[PDB]
Amino acid sequence: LDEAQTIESELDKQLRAANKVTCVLDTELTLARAAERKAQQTAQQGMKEEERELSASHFPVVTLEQLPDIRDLERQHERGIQHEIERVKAELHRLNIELT
Amino acid sequence: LWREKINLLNARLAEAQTSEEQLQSQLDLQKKVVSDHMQRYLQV
Amino acid sequence: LWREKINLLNARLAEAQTSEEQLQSQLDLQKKVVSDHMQRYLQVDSDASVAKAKLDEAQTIESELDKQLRAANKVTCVLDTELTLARAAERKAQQTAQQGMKEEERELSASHFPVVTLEQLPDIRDLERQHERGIQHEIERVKAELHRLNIELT
Repeated sequence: LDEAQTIESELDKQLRAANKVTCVLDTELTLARAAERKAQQTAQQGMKEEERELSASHFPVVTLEQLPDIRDLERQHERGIQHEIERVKAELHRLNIELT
Repeated sequence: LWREKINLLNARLAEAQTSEEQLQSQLDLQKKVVSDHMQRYLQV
Repeated sequence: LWREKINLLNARLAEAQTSEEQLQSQLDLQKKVVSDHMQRYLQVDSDASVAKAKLDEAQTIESELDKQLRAANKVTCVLDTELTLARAAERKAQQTAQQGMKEEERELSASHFPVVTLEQLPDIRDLERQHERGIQHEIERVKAELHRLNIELT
């Protein structure tokens, strides 16, 4: 009877390990939900068809499992656009000086 | 991509929940065995 | 801040473990009724009748305490996940921090640079970009003014 109780406790320990796995997966799901809702409202701002086409033709997208790296794309692409917009503005300033 | 990730995470969680249910079944079986030794002492 | 997170989670997980231990003790006490009602029946409305009647009742009511214990395990799981995340993030944050800055640079920055909180820690790298972008916007504005004044100068 004591041995059977010990085996029952072992099975309860296995059940608790499964519960821990389930809770970890549920927390991963919660993190995914939080990220989705964070990206939700910004996605709902509505866009023109021309802007949508331009973004499609000018910006790539990360895959499903590599989704965490999407923020790297945001950073690098925004930095590159920051650089090139500044370059065109500097050219505009030099040309304005020449025109003056 | 995050909605897709949510779908994938739920699909993965399904296996964990099924494992939990099966371990519950095994725990019930072990409780029944414990109950058999439980009653054996009243039958000797 | 991630070091603070680690140090706080190390104790929050301990509190969760304490709750789990209390619920485990309660479940063991619930089983104790059945375990005692074994030897009561053999060691003697009588005691044997009470043991027989309440043996199954104690086992049946055990479901609630087990459910309470199962619910409490979730706190430990969430706290452990948070502790693992803090462990992962803190080392990278420190190694990036090893780039370093002179003390005078630290005071110069200290003029306006913020102190991020633990609750701000999850979004620390978005508030960072927010502050940096504000600084960049001011830079651009004064730069445009500089260029207008350069037009005047020419």
